[PDB]
Amino acid sequence: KDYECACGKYKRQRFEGKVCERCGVEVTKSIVRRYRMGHIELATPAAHIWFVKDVPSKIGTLLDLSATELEQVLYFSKYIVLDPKGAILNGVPVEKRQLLTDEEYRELRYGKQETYPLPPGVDALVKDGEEVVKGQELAPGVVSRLDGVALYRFPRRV
Amino acid sequence: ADGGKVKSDVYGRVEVDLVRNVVRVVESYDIDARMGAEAIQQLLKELDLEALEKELLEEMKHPSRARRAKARKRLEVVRAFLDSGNRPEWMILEAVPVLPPDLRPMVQVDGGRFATSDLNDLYRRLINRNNRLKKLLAQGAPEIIIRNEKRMLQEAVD
Amino acid sequence: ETFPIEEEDKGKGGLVLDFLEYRLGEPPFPQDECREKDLTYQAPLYARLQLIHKDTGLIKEDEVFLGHIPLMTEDGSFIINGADRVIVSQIHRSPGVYFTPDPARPGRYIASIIPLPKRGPWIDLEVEPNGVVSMKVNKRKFPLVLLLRVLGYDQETLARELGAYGELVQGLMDESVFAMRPEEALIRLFTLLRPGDPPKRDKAVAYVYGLIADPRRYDLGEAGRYKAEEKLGIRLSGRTLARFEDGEFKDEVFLPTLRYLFALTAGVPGHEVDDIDHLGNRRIRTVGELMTDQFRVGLARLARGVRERMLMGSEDSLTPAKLVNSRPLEAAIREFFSRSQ
Amino acid sequence: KISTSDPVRQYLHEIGQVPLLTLEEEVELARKVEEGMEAIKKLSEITGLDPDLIREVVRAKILGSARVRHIPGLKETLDPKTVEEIDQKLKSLPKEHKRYLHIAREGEAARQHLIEANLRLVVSIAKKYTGRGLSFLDLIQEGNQGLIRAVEKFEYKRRFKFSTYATWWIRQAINRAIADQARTIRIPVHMVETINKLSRTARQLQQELGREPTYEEIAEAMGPGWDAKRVEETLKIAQEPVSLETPIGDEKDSFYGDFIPDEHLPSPVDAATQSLLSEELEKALSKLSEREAMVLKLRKGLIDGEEVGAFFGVTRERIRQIENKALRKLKYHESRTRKLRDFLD
Amino acid sequence: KGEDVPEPSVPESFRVLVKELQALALDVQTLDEKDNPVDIFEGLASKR
Ligand SMILES: [Zn+2]
Repeated sequence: KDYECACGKYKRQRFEGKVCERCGVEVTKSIVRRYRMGHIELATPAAHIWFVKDVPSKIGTLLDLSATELEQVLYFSKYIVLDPKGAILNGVPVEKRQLLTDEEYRELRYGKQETYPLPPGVDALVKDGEEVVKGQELAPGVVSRLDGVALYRFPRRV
Repeated sequence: ADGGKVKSDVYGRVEVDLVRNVVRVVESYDIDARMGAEAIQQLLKELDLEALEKELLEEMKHPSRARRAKARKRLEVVRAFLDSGNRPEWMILEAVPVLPPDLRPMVQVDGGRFATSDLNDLYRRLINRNNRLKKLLAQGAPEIIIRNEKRMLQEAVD
Repeated sequence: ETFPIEEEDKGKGGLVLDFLEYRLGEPPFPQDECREKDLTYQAPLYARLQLIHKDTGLIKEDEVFLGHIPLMTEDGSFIINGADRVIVSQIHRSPGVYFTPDPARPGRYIASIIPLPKRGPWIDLEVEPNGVVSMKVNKRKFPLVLLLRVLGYDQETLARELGAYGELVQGLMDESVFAMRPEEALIRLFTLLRPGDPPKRDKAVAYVYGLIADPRRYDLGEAGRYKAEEKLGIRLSGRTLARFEDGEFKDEVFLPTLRYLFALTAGVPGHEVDDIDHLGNRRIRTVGELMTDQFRVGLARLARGVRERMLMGSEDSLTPAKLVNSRPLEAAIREFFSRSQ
Repeated sequence: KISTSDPVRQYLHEIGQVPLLTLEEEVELARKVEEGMEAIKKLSEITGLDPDLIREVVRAKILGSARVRHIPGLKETLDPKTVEEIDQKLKSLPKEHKRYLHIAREGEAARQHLIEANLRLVVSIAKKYTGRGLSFLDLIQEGNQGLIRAVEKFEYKRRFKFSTYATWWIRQAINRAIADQARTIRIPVHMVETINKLSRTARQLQQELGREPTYEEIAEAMGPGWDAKRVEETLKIAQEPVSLETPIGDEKDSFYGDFIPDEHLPSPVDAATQSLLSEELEKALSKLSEREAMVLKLRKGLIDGEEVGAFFGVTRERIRQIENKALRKLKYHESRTRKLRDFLD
Repeated sequence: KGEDVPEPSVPESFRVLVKELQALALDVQTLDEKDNPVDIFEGLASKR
């Protein structure tokens, strides 16, 4: 409203540059209502498309990443780029700026291999597995013996 | 530490089974894995454009035309950034300016029909998603759902 | 065109809603009253309808007045809303087949088969001899013979009778490996189309380019068969290339088009060049057609919703309200008289 | 590329790799989640720390580093030092209470696990509340929020499984969302069901008349307190807004907002008014006695629209006295030198 | 008042723009003789 407040504690021009004690409104006409800016505080950042999708990716250019494909890859979906350090291997050293998939990524943070194979009946494989499972280090390819062949093809303990 | 995250030696995760004194110790390490503007915001802050300028200077005049040409185009953006004007960490968005109100009116048409600048439907998009994000983090956070939203959020910001 | 709604099986069906007689007669109000008051002078229409059952019983719910369709003044003008309005005629390519010179390469010209409505393939025959020939329906090209083979035209009878006078016959008998298996060619082309579809679908898609929908119900006799017998090929068995009696299709149109391309390319059977702008190619749409088309579009919108209700109605009393809803036809035809450009 | 497929693949892939067994896995996780609760509470009991704090520290150690605490929740918990101190006391908890610590974490873990596994459940549900006015992803997301809600209240003691439980707690979350976010101008859930009822009723009424019901039928068929004014109102609120920016006239290049005039802004004509009005009103205000002229000038033209409460110390009789005698001398000489007569309004 | 018309203030097309521009990350600030601020939005942009 023109020179008036929302509640009306102060209503003319004499005090034109001051704000209301209980509610906040400094006034000149509703033009201030059309010129002022508000902002939204983003949870986890996102990026300007004006800079990311212009032909020369101003960010792909500056940051040596795949100028057009490495961005789209990590940006909108979950394709990870090791940022500072990541000691453990893929087969080669930590990729300073290279990107990896969910799968291989998954293979990394829990432990090398996840193998949950649960037996069919109550007596055949439940026995083979149990006998060699609790304290015995089971080597790769541990051939559990009963339904078909329960194959444990990976590392250390069980 | 209990049975989630614990770094002892090169091996870095520790599960615990109070049955037998068994301290399960999984082997992968701190792998900084990130995807989304988060990862790029980081990358952008870490670069000392002076270094890459000098680096490109050498890459520009010395090797053959293929990698030096790419370096000339990549030196353009870096130079202006440094030259005069502002520095490059800003390209990332974490604070979204909102256009004034009276510029995205809400008006009384006919019958009581109302008329609003299309901008407001997009703004609500962002706000709802931004909010839903915050509540989704707080409530507890299943990865897939958090990204899922961060995706939508991004798209919205576009 | 759209009344015999055959809905057979997914759960229970065997639906047959049939048309008897169309009758419209007593105008709601009169002309001047339609101008004094804001009113659309339109006649009321309700045709006779009777839905069949796979169980003993056929309920005939006589009338359902859906769609108020405007009438014409004795002078020729209408009265839609307050103002007298007029429907202007239009012009276009009369659905046929022509052969126009190729785009950029000065070499040789290509064939075009034009089927209107929109939904309905648009064919083109082009030969680029280093090793390929091109026939395109939606976009990507395939062999002109794999199709004739499907229908029943074998390499020998085809090449000799059609192109003995036409050396181009050699491009036809070329990929003999596939030309040596008949009905399997049918499944093979299916395979050529692309979704990752079930190899087995006895005679389903062949039907579509066969008898009913895509080709057209424009009057059997002079609608399309005129553009045929004079321009190219002599006969048509069933409106457009159509048949569904034995599972084995007949195509008196697929061979003549190539027959004329071999002819057009080889000399003077006649001089086969079609000046598109010849009015015998460009047709004028009188009012009737313009309204009949919006009327049919509405009929489809109507028949779309009705299908959903052949499943919704509990038991047999589903003839009146269960099958008919006047919302579509109204909006549709109303839109054409007040909003059509 | 395109967003639906990627998420669908995203969780369908993980469910594909880890669906929860009907009884065992859901029971397992459930038991662990509850023990977590009993754990965290006993932890608060022995630490004196609020179960909210004990809950957030076990969350950090199992769900994320300093990174997840710093960006999501701004900064009250010191990224390193704070959470760590809390973990130290947890450690100090001997054999007896340390047990609860280890359980809490493992419980928390299970939680997230049960949440992952039943994401297909959400999508399958959310799939049907599609054309309500919310994006499928938005819909799945709120429904997701719903399933998390369920996780908090499920009592495994009561044999029924999480399937049927999640259904309700999800369907509720969705419907709410549909009613709270679907429109540009917010409308309470009651008004929503009201509008659905209104709509449904108009459907049954379209059934036989062949006449889109006058707002008479709708009132009737609806019920107890329904009238024409009520239905005309509801459907007026039901119409979503229009686009201030829509393709207009012949669809060439016509944007809808140039046509709407403006009201608060003083068209020149008005600015000129306020100028003479205020200069002339200001000339008169000075040639008078300030006593009751300013009283009514200020009481009327300065704050709000009280004869008695309008004059300072001098009572009503001097007010009416000077108000009506000054107001008329002012009017009658303004009658002589006609400046005001031409109604500036 | 028969006043020789006043000297133009900034056009709203200009202000509409700047803000439209601000709506997007970009910051458009006018400058002085020496590269220093100047003010188009008369007094409504400073805060509170
Ligand atoms: Zn106030």
